[PDB]
Amino acid sequence: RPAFCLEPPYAGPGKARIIRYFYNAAAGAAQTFVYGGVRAKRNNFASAADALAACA
Repeated sequence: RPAFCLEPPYAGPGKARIIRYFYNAAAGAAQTFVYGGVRAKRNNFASAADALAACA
């Protein structure tokens, strides 16, 4: 699986509040976080299914 699957979720500096998914490798599962809308990192998906397609 890609190494970015091991990154923590990055909310970033932005003022948006957008529900996104990340793969929580410690939990072995997709989870939600709130993304600020700017400067997304790779562990940042539209849906739980997308996070698993990349990281399962």
